[PDB]
Amino acid sequence: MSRLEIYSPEGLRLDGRRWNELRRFESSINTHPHAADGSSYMEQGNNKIITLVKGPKEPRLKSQMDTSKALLNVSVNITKFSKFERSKSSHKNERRVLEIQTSLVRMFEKNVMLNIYPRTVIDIEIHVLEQDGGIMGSLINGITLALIDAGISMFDYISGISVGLYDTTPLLDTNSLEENAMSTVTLGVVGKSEKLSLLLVEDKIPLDRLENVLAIGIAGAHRVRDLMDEELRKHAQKRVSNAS
Amino acid sequence: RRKRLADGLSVTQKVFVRSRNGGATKIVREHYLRSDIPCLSRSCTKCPQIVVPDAQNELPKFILSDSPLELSAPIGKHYVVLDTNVVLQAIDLLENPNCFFDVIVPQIVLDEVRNKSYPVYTRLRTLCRDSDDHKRFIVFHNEFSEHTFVERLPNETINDRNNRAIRKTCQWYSEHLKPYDINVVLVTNDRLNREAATKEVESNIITKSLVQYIELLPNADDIRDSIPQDFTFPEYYSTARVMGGLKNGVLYQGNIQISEYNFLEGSVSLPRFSKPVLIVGQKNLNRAFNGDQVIVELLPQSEWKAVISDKQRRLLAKDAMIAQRSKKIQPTAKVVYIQRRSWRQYVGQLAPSSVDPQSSSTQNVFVILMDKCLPKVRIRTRRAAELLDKRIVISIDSWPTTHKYPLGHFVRDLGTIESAQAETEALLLEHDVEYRPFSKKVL
Amino acid sequence: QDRRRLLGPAAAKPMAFSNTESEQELSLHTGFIENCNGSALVEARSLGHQTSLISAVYGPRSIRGSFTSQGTISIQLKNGLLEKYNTNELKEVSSFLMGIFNSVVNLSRYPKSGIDIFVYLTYDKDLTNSQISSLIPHCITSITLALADAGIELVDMAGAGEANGTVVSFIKNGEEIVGFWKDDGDDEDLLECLDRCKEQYNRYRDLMISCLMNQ
Amino acid sequence: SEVITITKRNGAFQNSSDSQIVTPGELVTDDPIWMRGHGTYFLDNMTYSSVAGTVSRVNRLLSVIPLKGRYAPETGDHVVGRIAEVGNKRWKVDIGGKQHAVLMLGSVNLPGGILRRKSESDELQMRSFLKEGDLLNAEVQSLFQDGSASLHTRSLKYGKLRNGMFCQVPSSLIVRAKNHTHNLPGNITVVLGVNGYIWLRKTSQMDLARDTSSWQIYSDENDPSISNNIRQAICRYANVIKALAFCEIGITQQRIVSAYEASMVYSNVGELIEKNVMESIGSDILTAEKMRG
Amino acid sequence: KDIEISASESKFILEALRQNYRLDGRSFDQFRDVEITFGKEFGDVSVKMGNTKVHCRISCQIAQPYEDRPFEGLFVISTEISPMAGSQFENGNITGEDEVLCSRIIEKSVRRSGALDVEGLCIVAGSKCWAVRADVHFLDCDGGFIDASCIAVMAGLMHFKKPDITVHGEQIIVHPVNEREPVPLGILHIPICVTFSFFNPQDTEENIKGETNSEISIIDATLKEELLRDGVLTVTLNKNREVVQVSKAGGLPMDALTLMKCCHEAYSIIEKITDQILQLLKEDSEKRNKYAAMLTSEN
Amino acid sequence: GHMSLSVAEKSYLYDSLASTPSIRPDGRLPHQFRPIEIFTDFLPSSNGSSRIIASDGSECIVSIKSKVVDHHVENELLQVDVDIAGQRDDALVVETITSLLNKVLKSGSGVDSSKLQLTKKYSFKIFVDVLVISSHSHPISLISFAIYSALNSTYLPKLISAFDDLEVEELPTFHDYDMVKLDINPPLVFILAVVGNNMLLDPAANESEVANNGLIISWSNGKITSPIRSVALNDSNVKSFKPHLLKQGLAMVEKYAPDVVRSLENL
RNA sequence: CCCCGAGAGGGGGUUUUUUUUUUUUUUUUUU
Ligand SMILES: [Zn+2]
Repeated sequence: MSRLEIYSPEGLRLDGRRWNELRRFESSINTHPHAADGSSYMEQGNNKIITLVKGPKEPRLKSQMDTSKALLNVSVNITKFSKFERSKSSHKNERRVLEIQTSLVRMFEKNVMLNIYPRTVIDIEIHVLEQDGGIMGSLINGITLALIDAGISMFDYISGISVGLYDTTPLLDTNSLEENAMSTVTLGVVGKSEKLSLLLVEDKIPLDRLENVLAIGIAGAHRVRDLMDEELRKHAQKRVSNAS
Repeated sequence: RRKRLADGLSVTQKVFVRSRNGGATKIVREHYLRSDIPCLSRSCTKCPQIVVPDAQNELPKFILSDSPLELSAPIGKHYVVLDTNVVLQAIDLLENPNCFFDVIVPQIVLDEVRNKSYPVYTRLRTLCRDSDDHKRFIVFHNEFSEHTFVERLPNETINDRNNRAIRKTCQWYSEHLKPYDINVVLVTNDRLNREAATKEVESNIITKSLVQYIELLPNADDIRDSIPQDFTFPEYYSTARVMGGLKNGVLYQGNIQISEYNFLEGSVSLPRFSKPVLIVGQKNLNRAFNGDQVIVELLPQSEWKAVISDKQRRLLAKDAMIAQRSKKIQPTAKVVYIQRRSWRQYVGQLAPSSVDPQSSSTQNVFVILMDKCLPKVRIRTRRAAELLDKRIVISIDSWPTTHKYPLGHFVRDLGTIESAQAETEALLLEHDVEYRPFSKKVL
Repeated sequence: QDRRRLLGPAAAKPMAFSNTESEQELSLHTGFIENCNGSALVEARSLGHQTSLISAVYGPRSIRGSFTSQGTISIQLKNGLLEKYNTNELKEVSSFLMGIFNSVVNLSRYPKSGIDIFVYLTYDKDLTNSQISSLIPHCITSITLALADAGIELVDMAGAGEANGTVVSFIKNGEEIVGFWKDDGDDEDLLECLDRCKEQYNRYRDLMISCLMNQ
Repeated sequence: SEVITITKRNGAFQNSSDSQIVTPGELVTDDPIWMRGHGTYFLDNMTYSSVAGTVSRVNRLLSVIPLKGRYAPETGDHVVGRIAEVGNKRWKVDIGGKQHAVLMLGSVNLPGGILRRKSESDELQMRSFLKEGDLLNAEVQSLFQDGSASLHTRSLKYGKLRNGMFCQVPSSLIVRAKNHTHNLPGNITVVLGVNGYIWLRKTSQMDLARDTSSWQIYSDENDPSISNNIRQAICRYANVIKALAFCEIGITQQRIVSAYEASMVYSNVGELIEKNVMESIGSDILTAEKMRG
Repeated sequence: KDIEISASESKFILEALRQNYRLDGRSFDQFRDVEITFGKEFGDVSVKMGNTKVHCRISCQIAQPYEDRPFEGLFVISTEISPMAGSQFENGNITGEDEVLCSRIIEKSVRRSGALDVEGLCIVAGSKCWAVRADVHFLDCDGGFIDASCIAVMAGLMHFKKPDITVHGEQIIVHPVNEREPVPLGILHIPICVTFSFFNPQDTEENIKGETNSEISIIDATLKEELLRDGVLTVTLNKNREVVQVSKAGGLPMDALTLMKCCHEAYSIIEKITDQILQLLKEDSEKRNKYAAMLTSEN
Repeated sequence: GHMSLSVAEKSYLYDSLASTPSIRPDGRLPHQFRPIEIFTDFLPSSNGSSRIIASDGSECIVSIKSKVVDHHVENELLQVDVDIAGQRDDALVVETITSLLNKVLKSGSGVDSSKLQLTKKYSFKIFVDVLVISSHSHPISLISFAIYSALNSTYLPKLISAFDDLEVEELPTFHDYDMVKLDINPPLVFILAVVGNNMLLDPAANESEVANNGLIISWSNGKITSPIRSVALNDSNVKSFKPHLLKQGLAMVEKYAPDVVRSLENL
């Protein structure tokens, strides 16, 4: 029971968007050159994410070294000031966070060509400065951008998106208010394809609605891929112009 | 700042502070400014070209009639834009089948009504949802439209910004509907709006005070009766005071019972107390109705019938619990706040004693409610002779400290007494029974 | 509650009670802990506050982590039986103490070795019917005694003093300073504090040498 | 006199001839005849890029040159590295790549040079000859299967570094050349490692004899007699290198000396770390190059 | 401690999949036969899937609810691994990738989903409540830990019975089972997990840019099949035809329609499993009642 | 320390810095700071925020959040939380800086806690969260500048209800939109390096490695204030220092601090 | 398979300890 107009009869949402529109998606490449080999600053809505890629480099412990592939590590730092109400405890060892880190690794292990970087380590540090729904999808986009900036080989883009289901209606790119009022589905889409790297459903969804929700997410993720690709060619082109 | 997007959509920052449990939270949400907000008028020939389909692939219907109620110049054909106050006060008149046919309800108004009253907001939405060929209500999302969206000026109260927002909507509607010769009338009781129009520096706008607007309609005499309106009661506490009182175990809320055998004594059911706390007196009841959720404060023990600090009040509370077990003396209290009124449309009849047949102008009369546990209400009317022997529906407006009786204004004329039509209809709606025919959306 | 300790029932609540210049003397003992290489007992009693702390030096022992031409030193303060301090505050004093003894310990004589110094704030009674500043000079005294008792080379007997929230540790007959600490206190009182602390430094150094020799 | 420069900004986290370009997953070609190189991957006829960069066509060999990435060792490169660890009969040195390079005990010129008989003892005692933290010149002798580099210092030109200061720039700003050791005005010598590691020292007799004692080729001791001007010259040269790097412009022996003399406008040296001077300096270097055409 | 898998074994098991063969002789869409055994005490349940052996134990004790939730009881699920299931598992390793995933799948399937009526665990609001604990013991590992645990937890919760409690004022009166019978728990729905394993018969290039999809997906993989898969999918449903949770945390990129097919295939399995659990619970109840009649008769 | 240098590099740097005309590797003067960039008010979710970028890539982010508390039970009204990326929460450097910073910004030491008081019973608790993304030296002064900038651009909710709990005891209610700017005087923390007999402001990474000692000196209300701490910037070259150096450092800060504050208190 | 001598010499292919769990807004039946 929600007293707010999550989806008005006029087809408008609480923030003004319609059913099908992505939130301001502003990417940023090479934000921390003196701190990492690759870096990206993501702004998807009110979400603010710093992503640092450090590597490939020498492992700090020879015990943890693979002679056939690189070691991929991801640590997500959800700051205590990410949400309106400051969290008293840290989230560093939170099971929810360990699953997120694990999830992200399992995603890019099959995309990043770790096999061509044996006896090395790729460390991915993430700092979530502000959170407002769809943080998982934003985490995916931040890593993909930062990895590319580091010149680390990968097969394709991985775009992340979230889709809510309020009653019958499907809502693209939901915020914190919408996620609190309905079940959401987080989708990671490889490139322009229909193949999902990540399918995440944590709340109840009717079996009949799931296929349609996936269809919305994939279409929306393709737009995220285009925006990421666009901003990347723009950054590339300028560098090429100035360097050459 | 404000960012422009690809769809011609804009986005800004809506930031407000909400107080919860003595806490202060800065809430910040993003606010998108669109460019495809339909006027929802049959006359319009531009909006249908820029409108887009809903999640269910359904374009919104333009319902506002191309030939609305025509009034004496310079009003002519016109649409009505409502203010927040005129909605909260005369929702009954807004449901009257004999007036308000084409009405535009701004988003900012709809939002304020939702926060101020939950119920009225539902009734207003029903009018929008339920629109037919007799009554037509829409919701123009003015806050989401880039053309009408205004932002707070330096050193400006939120109430003046919102009034300026509504006024901006009327101007936009006025300019937008010029080729169709349809003017817009702003029905508002607010003092503030007029000054901005008296200068008329930027644009013109026709605004009538609720009463002033009614006096411009063809059926003014038929709908004027629906216009909402040392003795002194102790003022109710401010809102902050009772919330802290409940939290500090000083004040207590519950449902009050008032018997028809005695209107000068009430009793509240409190969880902390075994036997119901009595409320003796008319000042102590403080304009409370039977079934109302009231907040009461325990009177001193010397007021008991058969303090300064909060500490003493909690001690008084304990002495009250002891006294209830002893069954010798019983604790009394006084209502200082009304949490939830049990008010609903009330059926009654004019008392022949308070109406003068010789009077031709407007006069004050009394109406005897069908509820024997309820007091009588004062009514301003001119058709006092036409409502003499009839079952009428009235709604309360206010019951302030300096008036011995609550004040109410008539809503509808059910009929003559002891007739099968009037008595059956009064019988149904007194027991909350919807007898109206099923809406089009239902059928 | 905890699966490694017995902390009792969770609904239990700790017992809370209700209501119904000055000369300083200290006692010194060394080498009473067979478990380690060097140890010291420092007890001080003055006015409305007495302190009994124990220091223990473990080293030089093996270092797994890295090659080193010189030695590596670590200092950890532990809360005692009743009086308690913030972990942050104990870490801060530990860092302050590390800087001091990295100026005194002849690290060159201990390649790829580790000298781990523990100071137990065993019994700190507050009888007044940042208090950590008054314990600092006694810590330095204990660590100096323990290191000397362990046989760890020292450039000079490092001692200290405290005056109005200001703590300063001296070496070389008070000619130079190996550490400066200041919390609260007043303004432009540096010169007065240095003199008062040097007096305590001199007294502590004499008693330390007297303890390392005669005992 | 200004105590500090602080640049402020509100409401924002941060400030904000045709060459082919491509992103990961983009289709480069559909000609199966091509031999796919680095930065690419293929499936039947389709060849896709494996990195963000420019498409390169050399003969029949299609490859995509990345925009960004660490220094990639090639055989014969002149690099400057720091000893990370010492184990067995080898030295592992930090070059700035994906992996540490190796430096076998065999390659280095032992004390007494050729005359001294090969010694069992030296392998045990190598730390004394070299140890963790030491800087040195080295040439990439060979390459391992993964791409790691094996170094050697079997020359008088190569060896332990001293009498100066270290600084580093992105390896992309330093390319291969006939020689990476250069003599500059002010009696100082630069060593421009291809890996981006740069060593600025006082010009030695060897540096002079290059364009015109074997027991002390691994000594840490700085020259006892190093003048302030030589020291103040080093500081000036180092800042200008950082300035060239700040403009993302590759360093040149000519660019360095040109900047060094052009920077003489500013009295105090500590005035070469500021951005305005660097921005203006960078443009000065570039306009002259344009004039040269 | 690693499990060494030869190239020969890797190539064989994968090639067998290309020929519609799996070593245990099952069908790509075939779920293992689930055997459920109840102990003497309520809440004691043993689940067996082929060689996979898991044991769950439900327990409860009087406790005080959190300040935030004065009307809700406490409920926790423990799934600590041990070297008993195999030396591959480190003792107490509760931060490993697979461990945290499994822990999170169960939590989102039972805890978060509200399978257990925590509101009915409250005795006196904001004072005293029941604290239900589900302890899963991984005895023998042959894959399908997530599916085995979800069944073990649910079967246990539905089989468990808590002792009657009467409360007056502060005092709590815990009635022993013999004096009065114990009370069952409140189950809002019955969540069942079905795990899919994905295999790429070709190379990564044909998975990313390949036209026709050829990735193989099997239901409820054994240990050998689990060690050679390229992607995992765990989908949880109930008889009410609703998805409780879906988790494809990375791995081999898979076609969306194929993932939907898996969800529909899993629904047919969870239906058979749910009915199976209910039947074994009825017979267990009939067994305990028949013995109670034979105990009273002779008595 | 952080940076790894050879014995030769350290000897050259030390001799250059220990010289009577002290020669800095970048050519700076013993009182010149390196250029920094500061961003503020970029976290709308928080009451205040800042981001400082050094010349060596060192980056620190500070967030300011508020909470209504009973000042009769909550002794500390300003809590500093430090998080250095790549370090454990219980690391020695982290806790030391955390303990130090909390003393620098105590309620009744270097901060006007009167501006945090709402009523006779309730006051505003200020949470200063520090996030060090990257740092190559002792980040204590870096964090200090960021906290300063953040606290000078912080906006708190405005009270509506009466300010006398003792009698009427009204529940704390605040205005829906208006916020009052936090007027306060944040202290600054300067760090110095001791190389021989010379004292350097804003020690670089390479400079700190060869330094004999160091000083941490706080600054508030136009004067030197506690906490004042001597600190070993490295651990291989730590030596005792003459008292006149300590007095020189305090004097050095006392004359160059207002210049820093002036460039930092810009409108 | 890899580096150094012109011809069956020599040198390398990379192993081991440190620090606990929560988590977002007046009965009954037909009417
Ligand atoms: Zn229109």
